[PDB]
Amino acid sequence: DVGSVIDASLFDQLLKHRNDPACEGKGFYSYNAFVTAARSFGGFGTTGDTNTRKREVAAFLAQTSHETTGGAAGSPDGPYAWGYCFVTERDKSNKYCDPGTPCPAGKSYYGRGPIQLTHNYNYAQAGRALGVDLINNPDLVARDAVISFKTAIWFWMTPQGNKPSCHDVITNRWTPSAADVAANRTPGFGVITNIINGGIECGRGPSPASGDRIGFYKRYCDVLHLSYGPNLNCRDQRPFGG
Repeated sequence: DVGSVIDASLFDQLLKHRNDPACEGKGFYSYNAFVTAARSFGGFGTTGDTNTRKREVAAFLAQTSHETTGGAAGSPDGPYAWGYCFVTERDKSNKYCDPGTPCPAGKSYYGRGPIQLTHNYNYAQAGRALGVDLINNPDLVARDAVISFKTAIWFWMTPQGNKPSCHDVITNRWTPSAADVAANRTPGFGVITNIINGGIECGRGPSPASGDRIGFYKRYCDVLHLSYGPNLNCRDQRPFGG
């Protein structure tokens, strides 16, 4: 059980401003919803020694905190105490319907949830894996908290083509290929950022978005009493297309 790694108090300590009236959630991102969703995925937060399990939870929460951050320089308790502030993308004018997948009348596929799931084809994939109709009910990702967390954890646990799962990277189960070694994709937090949004954030030098993900990771590691580990950035990694 992932609940043995992170209890309700730690969860609240890490995500201390999620329920702020200045945040969108207003009680959406609950600990109960998190642990309920986590139980659906064997291996999540229960793989390896205790520190690896804690590290998986810290890395997952760091990446997702960045995707939903309401933090800034000067925010109370700093920028890294404002994860999980938002549920939906601010701009809701873009439907994000790609031509090959259905796009039902009156449905939009803008970012929703911890991993800010976007595009009709991604909703279709997540939907099929979770056994829920997300193409016709994309709003569930912003209304059903258990499904919301499930979409994020599903993404975290899922390998795709040349990309390993974030889960395998953080638990040292991923063995980079010669192509990865050549692209400087060394196992660590940076590779996870690369899997999530490397096309924009990696291989072009410093990225403030990448720096925000790292800031959350460091704070979470400090609270969970974990050392940071190597390869936190991806400044020199070629985005997944190696």
